[PDB]
Amino acid sequence: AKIFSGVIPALMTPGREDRTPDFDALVRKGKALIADGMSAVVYCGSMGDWPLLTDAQRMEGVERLVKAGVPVIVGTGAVNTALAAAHAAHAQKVGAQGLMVIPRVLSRGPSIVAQKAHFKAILAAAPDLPSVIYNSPYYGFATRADLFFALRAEHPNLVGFKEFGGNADMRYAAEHITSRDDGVSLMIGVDTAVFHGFVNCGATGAITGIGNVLPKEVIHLCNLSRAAAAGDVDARQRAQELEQALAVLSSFDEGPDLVLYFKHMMVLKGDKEYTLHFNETDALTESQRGYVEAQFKLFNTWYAEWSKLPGAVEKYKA
Repeated sequence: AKIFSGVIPALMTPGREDRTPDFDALVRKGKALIADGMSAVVYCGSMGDWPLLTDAQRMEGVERLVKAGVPVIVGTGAVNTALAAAHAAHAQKVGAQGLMVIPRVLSRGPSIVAQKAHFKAILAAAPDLPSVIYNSPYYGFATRADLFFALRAEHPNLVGFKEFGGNADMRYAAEHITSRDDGVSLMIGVDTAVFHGFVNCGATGAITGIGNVLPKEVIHLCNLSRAAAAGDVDARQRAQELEQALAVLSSFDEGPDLVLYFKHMMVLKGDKEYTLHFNETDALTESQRGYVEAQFKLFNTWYAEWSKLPGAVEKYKA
């Protein structure tokens, strides 16, 4: 699966001061991220504040990205199945390249029968678009090997598995699902598991949140991890070293305030458009702000010295 190889940021959505999405800025960051070495982008996902945005806003945002010539994977996350399917239908119509299928929420979540039918509806709405199933305990439901291949036998555009639930569930997917010579691939679904996914689970690519902030640094880690997955000794040590230093900033992808945390980093880096949220009350506390700026300063300081190192460090930049 080509659209699912390499490093793939999940774009956040820039609001204006009247807090309606800024699609021009979205297009700008999409272009820039690709220009930095990314393969594609995911929109509109949790990073993109989709529950805070209308389906029409998300569709316009996607169409703008696709028109701009950015490879796009469309997030099908929605309040119900019909609208989830709608995002999938629009995806294929505008000519989007990929489709992330998100489990059913709010109603009948932990019901596998309901999730199966929900999955089929989404996949059938875009039979020509390569698709990847998102799996997270946040949905109170776990897609196992039996369900995945029941779906795939009926929908050949299902060719990817994205895991969030932890190191153990990632191994399971690697063991029972994504390791056949079949085209099916494992994608990294959380920033803190880059090394694990690539070297221990045979992942094909990574969806990154911190990547929006530190693209060259995240790409650097993915290059080393893939090298380590190829048996490179020097890379295996360095990747663990870089993953360790990035762990704290990456760990924000795990918590609830991930959009708040990552939008503030973009502000530090110099992007004014990620200052205001779509809900004004949404803001880090003074403490939370103090914590990121300290850790953001720390990693940049550490990486400034470390990235100069000879060997795999030097060889495996972007």
